[PDB]
Amino acid sequence: MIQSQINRNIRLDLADAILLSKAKKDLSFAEIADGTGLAEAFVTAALLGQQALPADAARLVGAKLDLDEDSILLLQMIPLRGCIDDRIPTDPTMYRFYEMLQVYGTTLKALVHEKFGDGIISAINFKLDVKKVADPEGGERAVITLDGKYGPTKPF
Amino acid sequence: MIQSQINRNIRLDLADAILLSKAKKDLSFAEIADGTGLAEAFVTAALLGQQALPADAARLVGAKLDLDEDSILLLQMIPLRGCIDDRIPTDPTMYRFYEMLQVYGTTLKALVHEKFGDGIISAINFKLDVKKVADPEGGERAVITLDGKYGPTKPF
Amino acid sequence: MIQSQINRNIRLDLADAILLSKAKKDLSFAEIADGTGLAEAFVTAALLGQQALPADAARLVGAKLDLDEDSILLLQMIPLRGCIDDRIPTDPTMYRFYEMLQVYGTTLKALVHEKFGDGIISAINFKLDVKKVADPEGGERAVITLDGKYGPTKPF
Amino acid sequence: MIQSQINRNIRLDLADAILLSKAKKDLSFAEIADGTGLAEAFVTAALLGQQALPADAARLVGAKLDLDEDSILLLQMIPLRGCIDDRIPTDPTMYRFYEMLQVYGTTLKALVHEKFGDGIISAINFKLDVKKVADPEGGERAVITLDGKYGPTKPF
Amino acid sequence: MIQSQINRNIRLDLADAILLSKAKKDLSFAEIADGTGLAEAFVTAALLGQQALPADAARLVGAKLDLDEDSILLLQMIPLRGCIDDRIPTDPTMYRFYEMLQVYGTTLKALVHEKFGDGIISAINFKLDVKKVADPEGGERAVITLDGKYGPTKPF
Amino acid sequence: MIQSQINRNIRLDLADAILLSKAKKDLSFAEIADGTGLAEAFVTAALLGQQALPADAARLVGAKLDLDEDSILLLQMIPLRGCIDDRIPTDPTMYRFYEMLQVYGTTLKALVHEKFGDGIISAINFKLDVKKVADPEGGERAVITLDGKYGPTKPF
Amino acid sequence: MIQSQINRNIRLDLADAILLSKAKKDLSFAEIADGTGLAEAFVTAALLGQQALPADAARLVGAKLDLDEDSILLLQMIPLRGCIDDRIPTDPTMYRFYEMLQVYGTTLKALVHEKFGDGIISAINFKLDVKKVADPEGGERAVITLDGKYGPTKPF
Amino acid sequence: MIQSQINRNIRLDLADAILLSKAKKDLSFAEIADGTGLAEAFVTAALLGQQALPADAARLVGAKLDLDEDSILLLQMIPLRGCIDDRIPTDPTMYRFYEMLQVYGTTLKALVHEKFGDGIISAINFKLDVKKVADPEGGERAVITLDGKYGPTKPF
Amino acid sequence: MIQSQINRNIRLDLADAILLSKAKKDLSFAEIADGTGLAEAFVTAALLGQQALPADAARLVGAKLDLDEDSILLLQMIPLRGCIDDRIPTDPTMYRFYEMLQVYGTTLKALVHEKFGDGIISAINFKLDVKKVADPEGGERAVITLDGKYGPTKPF
Amino acid sequence: MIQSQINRNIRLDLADAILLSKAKKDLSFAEIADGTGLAEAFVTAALLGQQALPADAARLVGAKLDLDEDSILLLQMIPLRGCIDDRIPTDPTMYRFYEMLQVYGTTLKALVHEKFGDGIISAINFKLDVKKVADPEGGERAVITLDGKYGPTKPF
Ligand SMILES: [Cl-]
Ligand SMILES: [Cl-]
Ligand SMILES: [Cl-]
Ligand SMILES: [Cl-]
Ligand SMILES: [Cl-]
Ligand SMILES: [Cl-]
Ligand SMILES: [Cl-]
Ligand SMILES: [Cl-]
Ligand SMILES: [Cl-]
Ligand SMILES: [Cl-]
Repeated sequence: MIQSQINRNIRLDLADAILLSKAKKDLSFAEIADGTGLAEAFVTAALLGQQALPADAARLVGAKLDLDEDSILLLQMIPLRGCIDDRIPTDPTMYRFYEMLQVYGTTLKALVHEKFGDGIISAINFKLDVKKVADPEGGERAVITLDGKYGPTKPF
Repeated sequence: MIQSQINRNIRLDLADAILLSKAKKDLSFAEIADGTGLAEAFVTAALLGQQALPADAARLVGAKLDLDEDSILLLQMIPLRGCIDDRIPTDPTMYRFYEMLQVYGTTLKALVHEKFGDGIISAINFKLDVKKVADPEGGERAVITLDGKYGPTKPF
Repeated sequence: MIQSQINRNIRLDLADAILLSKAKKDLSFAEIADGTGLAEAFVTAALLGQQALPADAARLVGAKLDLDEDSILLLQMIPLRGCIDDRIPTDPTMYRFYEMLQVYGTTLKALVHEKFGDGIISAINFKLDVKKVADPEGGERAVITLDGKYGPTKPF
Repeated sequence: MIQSQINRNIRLDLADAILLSKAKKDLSFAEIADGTGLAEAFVTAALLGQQALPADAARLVGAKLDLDEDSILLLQMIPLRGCIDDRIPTDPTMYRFYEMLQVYGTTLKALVHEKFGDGIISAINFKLDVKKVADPEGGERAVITLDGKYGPTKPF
Repeated sequence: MIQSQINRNIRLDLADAILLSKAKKDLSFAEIADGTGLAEAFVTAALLGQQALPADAARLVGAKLDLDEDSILLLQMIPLRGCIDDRIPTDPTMYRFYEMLQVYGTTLKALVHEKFGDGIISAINFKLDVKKVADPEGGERAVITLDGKYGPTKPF
Repeated sequence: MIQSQINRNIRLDLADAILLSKAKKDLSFAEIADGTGLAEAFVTAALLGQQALPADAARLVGAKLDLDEDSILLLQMIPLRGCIDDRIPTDPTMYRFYEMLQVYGTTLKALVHEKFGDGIISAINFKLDVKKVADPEGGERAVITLDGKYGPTKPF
Repeated sequence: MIQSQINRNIRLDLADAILLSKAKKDLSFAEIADGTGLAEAFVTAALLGQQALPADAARLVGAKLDLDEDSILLLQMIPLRGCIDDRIPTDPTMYRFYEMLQVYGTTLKALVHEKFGDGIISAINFKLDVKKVADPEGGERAVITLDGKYGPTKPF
Repeated sequence: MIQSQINRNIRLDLADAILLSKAKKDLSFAEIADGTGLAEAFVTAALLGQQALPADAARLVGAKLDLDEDSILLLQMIPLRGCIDDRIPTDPTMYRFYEMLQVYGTTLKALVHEKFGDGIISAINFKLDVKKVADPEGGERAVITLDGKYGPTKPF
Repeated sequence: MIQSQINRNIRLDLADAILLSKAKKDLSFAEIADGTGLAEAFVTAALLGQQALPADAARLVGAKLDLDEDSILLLQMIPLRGCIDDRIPTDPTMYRFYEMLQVYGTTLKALVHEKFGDGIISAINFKLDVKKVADPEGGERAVITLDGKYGPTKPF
Repeated sequence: MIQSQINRNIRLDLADAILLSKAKKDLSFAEIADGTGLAEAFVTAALLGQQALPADAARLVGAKLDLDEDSILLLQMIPLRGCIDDRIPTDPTMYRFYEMLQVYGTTLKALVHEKFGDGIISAINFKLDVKKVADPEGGERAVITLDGKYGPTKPF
């Protein structure tokens, strides 16, 4: 039977324990996700309390991190999502993505409406990936792809 | 000589005027950016108060929209950026992008650090584009590409 | 060509002007929406700045309320949605619906996950209606039906 | 003698404990409420700290979830209601209901006034239900009924 | 036909105009409410944007204050209630009532549950009045009576 | 020697403990206050962290509730007052009193100035009481009397 | 007949107008208050919208500043007090007084309780004054005296 | 070597421990400060986490309160100052001082500039004291003296 | 006679007008400050509403910018300082300096106390300068000097 | 393999423990950084939760402060940066730096754009240092150098 959470702190506290174990074993997120059949971004989000893992995935990652049974079960719960402590991130790495919204948010709105119509780009029927690409002028770039279904707003 | 703003309302007010003229002319953002030599997302952001236009681009969009001289000059000013009224968007279209951050912000941090290192993905050495694609299951998807330079944090 | 707004105040100001005209004409929302082929709740939301009217509906309500042509154009624009002044309503009538959320919000979450699965009930592929019904104890009850598409959360 | 709470955290902590036990026993809200005589939405709210259970109902769910005596007594206290952590939900599932208020809040006010009069729809003399119905276009919809008593404001 | 407002500023701007007129004419709230058949507290609230006046009363006070026809019509509209600028009053006079709530809010909850039961004391089926009474130790006291209908929580 | 607190959580945690004991003993606030020689509203406020009890009163209620010595001492400390978790109550019962302020706050100010003059109605030289009265139309009413000293504001 | 305000902006706009006139006439606050029979701090507070001037005082300062009749009448209105734009001052001069509260707030509470008892120091039965004193170490000191009536909190 | 704090909770937790000890020993702030060679307002602020004590004073109050060695050392650390829980005090005694700023803040600014010049009155080169005096009308008054260095603005 | 402001909006509106003039005349801040005797950062801050100009400087910049006489007088007013619209900047340029505080704020505190002692570094007895320096790795660096007086916190 | 944090409280709690050990040992930040090969400002930031230490430095400081192995590993984790408790500092020492931004933020933006162009001064490719100098008038000044890479905003 599906199970769900109502207070994010239980899974965020689990996330912290996970991260300590991960550090102690010197694991990467890529290796934790290996063997689950699920994308790195998805599995990582689950560990960090933002997604639910299927039972087999939860058992796999649970073994890798030496998690107790309650933790493995907690990983299967539908989370109370929301990773940002207090609405606006303080962390520079997280903050840049918020800044992308402060600069381009209305442009995204305008261009969504022009290209698709009234409605939204989904954050649920949605996937994300992060790719590293050499910058021709020197150094490295992140190409982050947000891929969401268009959901139209129609009269009724 | 470069000129900058300190109060977003001057350029946001201009944005409203631009949008009224745009609607009265039945123009698209694509048509407006055509011929400027600049990406639709960049020109649109400028119109909306979030970027500066080079003088030739400002004159051209100003011709297409019948803008007065002060307005064409204002478009060339470096803006006081920040498109969101009060930190968290109320508009569903804009809000979904903020929700992507509430769900995946910590995952983005974790994967940026694993793939690149301690530091940030730049919102300044940065570009974005919105592409409409088919959903294999039916309907349409937005593929929004965020492309930013990795800026490392190294000890001193 | 589709036209969108980025500052809610343009359409909220129009809403105030529409309400003054409506009051002067002693009109109801039911009669305004009559003949548009659209639901009362949708046409009302549009007048109040929260939905876009198709051109024919816009012209029709425009005639009923003696609106100028800038106003009839504005009603066709995709809004910058968000009717609540500052996050939490002050108005008792509006506040009670927010109280429903403070009391039953987590129960809605819990029951949605149990009955449907991980995911959301859409606010976009969505309709609502308000019905007045006798209370068996005397007085009257409102039966407000929220009817939203189940959007499943699917793992990638 | 009736007993009441003043700090939501006591019951919200109990809720988390109840959810862990529920998950360990692989129980549904439907099953837990069965035998209480009370609607699934009401019993669920109680478990989640938002309603009081009568003594016999408290004892029944207590036995089902292996709760201790203090916990069974706490479930009978009139709660300090308010399930939302910090005014605006972060969770996408809960957020959609808040968005419904950002879009339709003023429409609900207007239509309540037109259909009933000056006053409010109650969240306290109130019932909620969640039904799943097939969507004719494919997939599923939630039909959520908010049924509240109309309370008029009349002059004095 | 009933008419309603959605933006408090229209009626609050009217209130300021009413106050200037009232001051120019050196009138009291008592005098203004005389002849309306309505309590001084109710009429005063209406003038200040927090209640609607019936047509006859609107015309009466309108004549007293030399108000125009749009103003008299606006007083008849069901307001978007909420008199406090930004949630917590700054004015010492208004603040003391807020402080009463900070000191006795939980006591009021507890005693209401004890004396009446689970539910609320209505702010809608509600009257209030302000009386001046001599203080036996010297000076004067305000006896402010809040008189609301007990609305019991209805299980389901 | 008088003793005061600076951190509300200490007395609020005690309040939670008092309420558990109270519920275990199935006691009323009326009976707890019996024999203290003090008003139910004052004693209740003390238990809930918002007033200090005189030593004899503290010992009396402490005996009734089986409190330890640290607790009986804490009840005598002048509290760091403020019962509302985060400025605006979430609980419906408490919220109604806040709504009274949102609706009538400026009316209270206006009538206080008219009936008394410039200044305030005291929250300190102050008493309140809650009375249950039959409603002639059926059910019950709460008559809550706020009784405050007028403190004038005069030039210096 | 006493007259009162409910929106601070009316008197704060007047204040700005007063300050412009004052600057154009190169007047001091000391001189504006001379002949009024009222303290400099009181009259200044009134000009700045935080106190009300008696009629004679209003006419006197109004002639000095060349104010119109509506402005002189406004100065006589009981204000909606609250000079700080958004709770915490941004201005360094004003901020220091807020910092004094952040550093010594709990100390003031503690010493007030020790020296006087439970209750408050009045901000209404209150005066203040600002004196310049030479610092023996060089420069100048401000000696700002807050002088308020003790208001005891007693059991009832 | 000087030692400093970065999280106020360490010293505020210590403050609570100090106040419990102080209550158990029935001590006054005056008595605690006696023999330290420091003003009671300074010592009290240190106990409450808002100032640092020199070693000899720290050991002396530590003896009077039976504090352990880590606690005596903590008292010598430069604090992370800020006594107010969440910017605006809820406690009536503390709130009154905030209200003095809401009523007189702009007056203080204006009179500081007129009597001293552009700049600030220091909250650092600063002392304060609380004196109890007789009110000539009956009762008692607090004379609270804020004594700060004038810091002129330095053009460059 | 010294003159001061209480509402930042008066000088910020002047700042916007200044910036339009400056743009139209294609002037730099460097050149506007030339001949005033005041540092570019000081004169710029004045134009932007954060410092006062002496009369000669106000006349000089006034002539350069074609300002009217009221504007020239307003520049001499002691401002109500605070350039950030709503506490946390939205503009990326401004935000980076806030981020420096988010990352290094506690380090600055710690190293100020170790190097100087208990106290503060002044923003009032203060100078600022910005210098462009070649980056040896390519590009340019800003070397920004904050030079403030150390104000010790000593016991009393 | 790099390891990162998502909850600042883990490293901030470690910082508090570090500071206690540092006080007990009577150590300076200068001493602690000695022999790391890293600047005092960088190592201090690390201890305080705002930077990561390389493994060798982590072991060196860990030895000096008697930290356990989990603590030494924690210091090597990439932090969730953000040292300010709630956006605006309460601590006077920290606050002055925020006040530098309230006074000069818009000036910094303006001069950055004039001297460098559209874009930012980096908080990442960044360093800072704090220097103590004599003040010519007596006392001491802090010269704090911010040194950041210019990151241009260019069209695409
Ligand atoms: Cl990825
Ligand atoms: Cl694009
Ligand atoms: Cl409907
Ligand atoms: Cl249901
Ligand atoms: Cl009355
Ligand atoms: Cl009572
Ligand atoms: Cl004075
Ligand atoms: Cl003292
Ligand atoms: Cl410079
Ligand atoms: Cl340094």
